[PDB]
Amino acid sequence: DTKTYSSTFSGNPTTFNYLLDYYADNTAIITNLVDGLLENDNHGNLVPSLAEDWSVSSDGLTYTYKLRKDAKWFTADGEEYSPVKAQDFVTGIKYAVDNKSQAIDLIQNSIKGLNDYITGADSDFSKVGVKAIDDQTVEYTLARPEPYWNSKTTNSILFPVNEEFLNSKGKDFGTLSPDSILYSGPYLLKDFTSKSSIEYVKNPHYYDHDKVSIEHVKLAYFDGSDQELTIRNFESGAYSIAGVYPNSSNFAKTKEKYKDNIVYSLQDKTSWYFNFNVNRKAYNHTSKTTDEQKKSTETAVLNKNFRQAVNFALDRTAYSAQSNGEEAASKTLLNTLVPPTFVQVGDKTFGEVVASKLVNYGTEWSGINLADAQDAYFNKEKAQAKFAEAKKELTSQGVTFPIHLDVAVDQTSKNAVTGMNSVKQTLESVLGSDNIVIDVQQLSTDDFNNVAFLAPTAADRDYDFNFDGWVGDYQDPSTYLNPFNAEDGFYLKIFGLDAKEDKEKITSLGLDTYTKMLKDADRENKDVAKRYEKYAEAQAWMIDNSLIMSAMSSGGTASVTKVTPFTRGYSLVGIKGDGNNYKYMKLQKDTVTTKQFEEAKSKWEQESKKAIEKAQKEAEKHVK
Amino acid sequence: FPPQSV
Ligand SMILES: [Zn+2]
Ligand SMILES: [Zn+2]
Ligand SMILES: [Zn+2]
Ligand SMILES: [Zn+2]
Ligand SMILES: [Zn+2]
Ligand SMILES: [Zn+2]
Ligand SMILES: [Zn+2]
Ligand SMILES: [Zn+2]
Ligand SMILES: [Zn+2]
Ligand SMILES: [Zn+2]
Ligand SMILES: [Zn+2]
Ligand SMILES: [Zn+2]
Repeated sequence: DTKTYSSTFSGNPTTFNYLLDYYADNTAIITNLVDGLLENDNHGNLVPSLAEDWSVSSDGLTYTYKLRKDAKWFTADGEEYSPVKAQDFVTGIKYAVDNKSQAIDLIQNSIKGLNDYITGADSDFSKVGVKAIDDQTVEYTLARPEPYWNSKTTNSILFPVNEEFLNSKGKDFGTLSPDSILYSGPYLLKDFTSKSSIEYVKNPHYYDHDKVSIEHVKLAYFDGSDQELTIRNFESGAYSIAGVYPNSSNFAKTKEKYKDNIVYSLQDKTSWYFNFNVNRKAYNHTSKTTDEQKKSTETAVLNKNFRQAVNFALDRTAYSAQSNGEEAASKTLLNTLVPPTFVQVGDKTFGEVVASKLVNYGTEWSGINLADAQDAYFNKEKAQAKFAEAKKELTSQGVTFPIHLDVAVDQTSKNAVTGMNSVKQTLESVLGSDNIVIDVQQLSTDDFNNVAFLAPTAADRDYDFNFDGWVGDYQDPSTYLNPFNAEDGFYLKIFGLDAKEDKEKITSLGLDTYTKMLKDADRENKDVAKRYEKYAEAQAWMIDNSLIMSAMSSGGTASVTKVTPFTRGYSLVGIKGDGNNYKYMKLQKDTVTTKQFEEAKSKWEQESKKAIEKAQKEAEKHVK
Repeated sequence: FPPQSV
């Protein structure tokens, strides 16, 4: 019926500890079970959640939230545990900070006194700027004004937690058991079974239950190997939605039956990219047979000309053409970590300012165009010219050619294997097989996670070259650039680098320069455009030095669905505005037509801009 | 934050 959403999930959640872990595989579940202060409407605005009202002081340093009194904690079986109280938000911050939360960078230098508490300069948590004024009133005091602070509250590190429940659970809080957490969101977790099934049930006593349409959400684990019978399960009526893959063995019959139902998503908040390992130590998944090969590859990835040569030879259209259509491949393309229209800088977009900083860095960037839905980088002649310069400097260091680059892939996901094999075919043909060889290491899902995506330390990452992403956490360009800073960036590990042990290689690469540019940008809090311009300079550094090679965004791909379009929560940042938030999602009996979808998108476009204007003006009513 | 399905 319209009350049951049935689909698939492909991630491997590892923990429901929403205060210590902020990997999306986990928070995509948590967002339906735990509410924060605010959430997102279907237009992208921030709207009340647990907080029914809020205020900010004139100096922008004090944010006060009023908790609605019918906000309650429930156990997994649905029984009420306790009303949510403002002290639960103080407990959340202290627990997340005392246990070195993965997401600690979002609050460490923003909440007043928190950095002094973290470093041990002052161990009195009463001096930290989070307080419970009474049971319904929580107050955050900041180190500096942050217009994006309210957007930060849609991340789970800023979610509340009951202190009595946390202390009695102790070590057993936030495991993979539904009984390891308390529930304050629209749904209860009926069942989780790893690599099998997820089931939600609507919470009848949730304060906003009258807005929750879908009563049951059933997700079955999907490897990504049989891209087919998801469409057959959609035909059966077993599934509410099914992706359609043009490179499947039956797309011909699938297209002619669903010709009027195939719809394409929008580009959303995930920024995808390729990156090098510049400090590889683990060598358990490699086609290299000798030290000379390993020494050669290690020196090559540290050469700027080599990285630019690979960057200019990587055809992003071909990589996207393997999963999506050969025509539809260009829809997903993205050339920056910060979306080019994420912010405006005077009369310029962010991407336009980045390109203006980029052209001043070298003639290899003249004419650069970082717009969406097109490949800014691919250029065979500049790739070959860069590699010729790289080849002459690497031979002086005793580097043998061809260079072997390892890239690890999930063997079971056919999209990833064929995509990485297209990068192999492109890079080997543009640069020459006598100059570079791409060795695609097909690993099991567990194995790939053990040595790449979920590798415990930076020295455990077993590759020379990888494909990863990042989701915006708050409304500021720093959210896409801070993760790669060499002081405390959470994603510094993907380069194989550790902030303490690898400081001379960090300086050798110029990552100290990049970190200082971000620190220089972060000090700008009165002139917001100047702040954006200085983050644009840092984005230009990352593009030019080619440790990161931006590729595409999520979304922009094809599917057939029974989900009524543009009803779910929507956001550019946070965990409360993506396709995993079922609260506002609505289902229909008939399959969505391309006519219905494109008309809804047009009106959603109009109504969102009108709604965003009104919410920006209404927000001034809260400055009291 | 780190992405899904990667
Ligand atoms: Zn009841
Ligand atoms: Zn009701
Ligand atoms: Zn039911
Ligand atoms: Zn050896
Ligand atoms: Zn340069
Ligand atoms: Zn030269
Ligand atoms: Zn040598
Ligand atoms: Zn920092
Ligand atoms: Zn200015
Ligand atoms: Zn300027
Ligand atoms: Zn509306
Ligand atoms: Zn208001």
